[PDB]
Amino acid sequence: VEAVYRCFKCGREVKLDLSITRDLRCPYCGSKILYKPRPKVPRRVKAI
Amino acid sequence: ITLETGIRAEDDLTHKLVDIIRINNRLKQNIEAGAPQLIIEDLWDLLQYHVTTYINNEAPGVPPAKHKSGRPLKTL
Amino acid sequence: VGNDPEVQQIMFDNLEDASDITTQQEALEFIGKLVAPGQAREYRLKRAEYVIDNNLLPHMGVSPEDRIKKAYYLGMMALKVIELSLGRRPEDDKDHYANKRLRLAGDLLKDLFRVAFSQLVKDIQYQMTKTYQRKGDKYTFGNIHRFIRNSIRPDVLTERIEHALATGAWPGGRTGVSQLLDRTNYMSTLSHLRR
Amino acid sequence: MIVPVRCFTCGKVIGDKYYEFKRRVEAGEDPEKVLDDLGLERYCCRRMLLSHVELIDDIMHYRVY
Amino acid sequence: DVTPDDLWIVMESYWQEKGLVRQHLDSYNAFIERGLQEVVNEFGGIKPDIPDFEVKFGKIRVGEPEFQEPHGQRKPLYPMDARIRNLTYAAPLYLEMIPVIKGVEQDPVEVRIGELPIMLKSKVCRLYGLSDEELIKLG
Amino acid sequence: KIFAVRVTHGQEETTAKLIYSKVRTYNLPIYAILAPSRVKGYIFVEAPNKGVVDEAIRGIRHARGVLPGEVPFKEIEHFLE
Amino acid sequence: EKACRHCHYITSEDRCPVCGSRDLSEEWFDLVIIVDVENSEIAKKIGAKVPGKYAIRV
Amino acid sequence: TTAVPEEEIREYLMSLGIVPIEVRRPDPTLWRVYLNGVLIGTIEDGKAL
Ligand SMILES: [Zn+2]
Ligand SMILES: [Zn+2]
Ligand SMILES: [Zn+2]
Repeated sequence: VEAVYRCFKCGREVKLDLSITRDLRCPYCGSKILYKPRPKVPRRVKAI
Repeated sequence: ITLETGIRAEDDLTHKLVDIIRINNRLKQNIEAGAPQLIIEDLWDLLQYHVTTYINNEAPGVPPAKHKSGRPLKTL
Repeated sequence: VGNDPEVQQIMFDNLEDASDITTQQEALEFIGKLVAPGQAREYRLKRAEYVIDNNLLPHMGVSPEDRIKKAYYLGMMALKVIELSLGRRPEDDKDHYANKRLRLAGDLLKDLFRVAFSQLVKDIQYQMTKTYQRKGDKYTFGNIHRFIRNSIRPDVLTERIEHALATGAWPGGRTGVSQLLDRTNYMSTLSHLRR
Repeated sequence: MIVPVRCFTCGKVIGDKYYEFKRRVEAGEDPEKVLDDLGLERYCCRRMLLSHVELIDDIMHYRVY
Repeated sequence: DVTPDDLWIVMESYWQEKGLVRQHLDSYNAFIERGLQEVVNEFGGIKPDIPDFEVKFGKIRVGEPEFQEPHGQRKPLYPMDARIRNLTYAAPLYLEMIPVIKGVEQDPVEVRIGELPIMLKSKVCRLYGLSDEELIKLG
Repeated sequence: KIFAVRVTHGQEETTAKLIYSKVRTYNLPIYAILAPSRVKGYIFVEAPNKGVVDEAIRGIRHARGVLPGEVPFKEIEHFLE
Repeated sequence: EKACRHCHYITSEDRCPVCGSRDLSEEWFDLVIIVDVENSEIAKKIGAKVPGKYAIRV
Repeated sequence: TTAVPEEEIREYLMSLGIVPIEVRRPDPTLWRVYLNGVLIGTIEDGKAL
């Protein structure tokens, strides 16, 4: 299950498969902290 | 209690019973083996101490038994 | 004890009541009887001299040469007691700040490091004794560097320090020294850092 | 974290007048004269501009994606 | 003659120069500087039950806040990194072993005795001496 | 004068070696050490008296205490034969 | 670490310190040691004459 | 506060004219001098010190 992620420090595209990944890291910088990016589907919010 | 780490957290009474059974088995083996009198007396005193702590861990004049973490056990 | 005539009179009374003892050795044997009942004479003597060395005002030292200054300190204490008895000085008033001292982070951390390092040195000594006993002698003496290096167990120190800081349970019976930092807002955090 | 759009009490829109007030009061002009020039008569509005603190500018430095 | 406002002008400089948490920082700095050596000197050295052998303690020092990666090597660690990863913001401790054989010392060996947690913004912390635009970039 | 010392359940054999190494450091007057496998957590010390036992048992690991009293030799032969 | 079949003396090396033969049964379930033969009466009971370690029922 | 070395303070106090306690007894004519709670000597005048 391939998915995209955003690095914590540099905020760049990292594509990785956690289920099989053993060494979770951004390739550009050794950071082990990554975000899961927001989906592109529209979302509805009440303006209360 | 099955701890969140996946390790069984035994109740204090169960642990104290295990100690009592172990001491009793050692005493029986030593008696069957003809152990010296002093060893048998010491084991008898140890069994008495374990029993009196199991019945009451706050009994006056004894050092209360302690858990692995160092906390005092809770007994009957 | 002092030079005051009433002080020396009270001390004359005490000395008359204490004429039973004769020399220092008799006092040592008396304390040995006090501390080690039913034991051999030499054992009680030695283990009572040990108590005199390192349980009677250790801050003066633990050397057998430290007798005289310890005696002077005890005499001054007795003089203070008898002066209070005569009404020449008032009570201590321990609520006064001069008698209060704060235990900062460094002092407590020093105590924790002391106990952890004591455990560590015990473990190291045990490990080297085991290694010499079981490997042999020519092994240890051939490569002292390896024999020392592969016998240290840093996890023993790290685990105890980390657990003591995390739980807040401190050696010597102290509890609640380390608390979870309050992060509700600016004032709460800063106030928690000064308590 | 940013200037509110309307005064909490009466509802008059004062969201656009904050930067003008800050600039003129920094330049040296009397704050009460600046407020009166902007047309904020009731002190309910004047409170909102006088007591506001700009805090959007120091949280923008941390990003979450 | 001075007025209470003039005294206030002097008063605020004390907080400006010292801060509000001096009690922790100064105590921890003094501990790091001297208390470790004092405690090491108190024990003197190891006395193993081995014939004609003894170990004497030397100097002690603190390294830098690091972390030993399991599938990797030691790398620098930062407080925001430690907070998220549930790690311990600590630095290794290095101590000198002086072997004494036949009552004679020889060349010492330095070993790692453990990790000591580091007080934030102390003189041994990585955040010490950094500017606002650097702290912001560090999170 | 034989004495009996109590140790932890599974390290009597290692404690015997520890005592045998410890006796050299201060040249203790200990004559022999017997740790039979028929008693769990108990070792037998040959010493002139209790004080030397106490001194030789201070820092050795897995050792908790020495039982008071002097166990008769007449109750030991069928262990060492 | 082994022990001789006859001497019952536990050996930490290949050669027994008292017997020339390297025969080593290793079945020393029991363990007895002696510091000084001249004074220890257990050694007199068992007839040993050399300080060190020994076994009983190998 | 944080502690300074004790020995330097003791030596400085000694150099100011304190006689050691081992020399003479605490005559009520003489002031007592305590350094961090331990008696270290005696002086003739306390206010001058
Ligand atoms: Zn990255
Ligand atoms: Zn308004
Ligand atoms: Zn042989």
